[PDB]
Amino acid sequence: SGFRKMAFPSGKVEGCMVQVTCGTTTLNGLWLDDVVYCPRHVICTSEDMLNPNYEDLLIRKSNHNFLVQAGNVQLRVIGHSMQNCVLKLKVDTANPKTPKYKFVRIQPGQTFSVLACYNGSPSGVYQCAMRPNFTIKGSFLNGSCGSVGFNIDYDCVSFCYMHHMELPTGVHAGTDLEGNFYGPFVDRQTAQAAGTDTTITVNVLAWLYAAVINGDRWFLNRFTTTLNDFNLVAMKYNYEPLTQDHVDILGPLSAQTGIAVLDMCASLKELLQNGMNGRTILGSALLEDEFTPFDVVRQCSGVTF
Amino acid sequence: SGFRKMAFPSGKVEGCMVQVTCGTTTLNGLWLDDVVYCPRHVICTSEDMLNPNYEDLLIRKSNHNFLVQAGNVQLRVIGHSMQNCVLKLKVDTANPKTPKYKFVRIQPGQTFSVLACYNGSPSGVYQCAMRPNFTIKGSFLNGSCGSVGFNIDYDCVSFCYMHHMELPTGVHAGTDLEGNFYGPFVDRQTAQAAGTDTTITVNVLAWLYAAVINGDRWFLNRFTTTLNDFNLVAMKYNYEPLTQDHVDILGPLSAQTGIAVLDMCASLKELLQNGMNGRTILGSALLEDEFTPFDVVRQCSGVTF
Ligand SMILES: *[C@@](O)(C(=O)NCc1ccccn1)[C@@H](Cc1ccccc1)NC(=O)[C@H]1CCC(=O)N1Cc1ccccc1
Ligand SMILES: *[C@@](O)(C(=O)NCc1ccccn1)[C@@H](Cc1ccccc1)NC(=O)[C@H]1CCC(=O)N1Cc1ccccc1
Repeated sequence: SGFRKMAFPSGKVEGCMVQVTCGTTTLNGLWLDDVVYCPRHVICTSEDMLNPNYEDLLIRKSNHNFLVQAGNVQLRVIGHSMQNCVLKLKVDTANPKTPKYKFVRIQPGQTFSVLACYNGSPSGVYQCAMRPNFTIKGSFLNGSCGSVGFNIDYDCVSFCYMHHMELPTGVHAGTDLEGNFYGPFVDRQTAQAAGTDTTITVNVLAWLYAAVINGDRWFLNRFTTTLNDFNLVAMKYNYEPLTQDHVDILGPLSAQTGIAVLDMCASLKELLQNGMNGRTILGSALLEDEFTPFDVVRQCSGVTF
Repeated sequence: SGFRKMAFPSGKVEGCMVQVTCGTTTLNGLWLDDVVYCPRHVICTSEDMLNPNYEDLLIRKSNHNFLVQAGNVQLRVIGHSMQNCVLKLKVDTANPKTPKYKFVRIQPGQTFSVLACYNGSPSGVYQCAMRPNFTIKGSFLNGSCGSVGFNIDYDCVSFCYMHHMELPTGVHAGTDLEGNFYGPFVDRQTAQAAGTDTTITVNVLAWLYAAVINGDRWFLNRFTTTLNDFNLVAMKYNYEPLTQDHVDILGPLSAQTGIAVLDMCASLKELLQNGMNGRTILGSALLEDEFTPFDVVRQCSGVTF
């Protein structure tokens, strides 16, 4: 029993973190096989970040201008290339701790673990989600750039996020490991505003199933609804529309609890309209949207890695 | 910016987890140097757990009755002993991944990371606190016994918790690594009721400082108070009394924000009396009490390991 915001065990990723320095700029890199991946703005001064031309700045850089340190030992850089907003530094040594891995680009609503790092050293691990506006609500300080987000399937690490930027509103922007930003964000110190941070409806429903599995049941109501009716309410409350694809993904939790997905939608509709009335669900006074249906099944079934 | 329920990186602990089997009972063990630590009820059947005599059950056990498996390889057991509610299995191989470590017994209100494990394999990592009633609000399923809780100081893992029991109310009980239960709990399948789960006041104050550091300031009020006045309110709302020792521990956060500890107490007093009025602080609709003052300083300063 119990339900926690649970991260993946971080060991396989801890073994990949390095420090990358170019001139006076130091940040984190990810060392997999004989390549180190890091944000391309390692080549920028704070001044350069106001309006950088990355191709032009890279002409002034050679392999020996990139200092890579792994557990206080220097790696030899034998090539470098820019792919979108990341740099790939070829080193002469394969990381002996390289896990089985993939690079994936995740969809809004998908959760992942972050290993927040500074100077190539881990600070902490926490669970995030890709918000519908393609920001993440991380916990990051100066020097966190190059920290990564990931999921694990048994022994395989799927890297989905590298941290680049903090927006003026204190939310976070970054790339996949191919260097493509999530959302419209750019690696420039220019005012960049986020869109509406809508609530991830399928995740809220997953968490209400988690609540029922854990015996928190006060919010279960006498009503059902339809997708179209529910979605009129979702739109009013800045919830993402629910699709039949979302209903399909919730099938296993519906089967485990015997609560039809549209019945749970009707219970959520009443919570949105009535509020909590000072009550809690799984120790929260608000509806939690950073557990996916797969996260709930994983945590409620004790899947290991 | 941002503030997350952040766990310690789990790699150093992942390298210590093993599976222990005695007859038909399998659970998790912690392998440090040439000793494996596990709950003593590994020797019990489900039937035995209703009223076990551990000394009597242990007479029927030899070294070869304890099966220890580390990453799918068997360890040879060359001695065993019971210390309070844990077993210590001496093995013929020192764990090559043994980190620098200490065993500590924590106080109510102190936080730690849990590496939830099943069959000696990590499932996930999350942040907990020792509640004032000496329970923890974990996330644990059947087979989680022997999972551990820990803190890290740079390179040194301080183990503070081993998971044993789930109480009928779905909260968790366990021991330090010397096998002494936190609180009055026993390793027997008997109804055991927890005391009042009071709110950890010094931790709430720490988190309000975190909120101010992050620019969440709406709750800052025009008032101050005294320890005695504040504590009359704390008692009414099932908050732990605040001591001058707590005021002293909050000094660094007071200094960073320029908000006197008793001024922050007065702001908390008004929140308890007025409620949130549907507002949030650091994305929570309730006052969070599982960040210590040290946790807030660590997360807000980017301390690494
Ligand atoms: C890196 O881009 C970074 O950490 N970004 C993510 C981030 C930043 C703040 C909050 C949350 N997330 C990083 C690279 C860098 C640049 C120059 C020197 C060293 C490293 N950039 C920074 O840390 C930025 C961000 C804001 C800022 O003032 N700053 C420069 C800086 C660096 C070191 C000390 C103070 C200020
Ligand atoms: C172990 O004591 C344990 O996991 N306890 C912590 C816990 C349990 C449930 C929820 C949260 N935390 C563990 C040892 C054991 C005993 C027999 C066989 C294998 C392992 N005990 C159990 O898992 C207990 C707890 C409740 C229960 O029904 N059960 C026995 C069991 C074991 C395996 C499958 C089903 C049931």
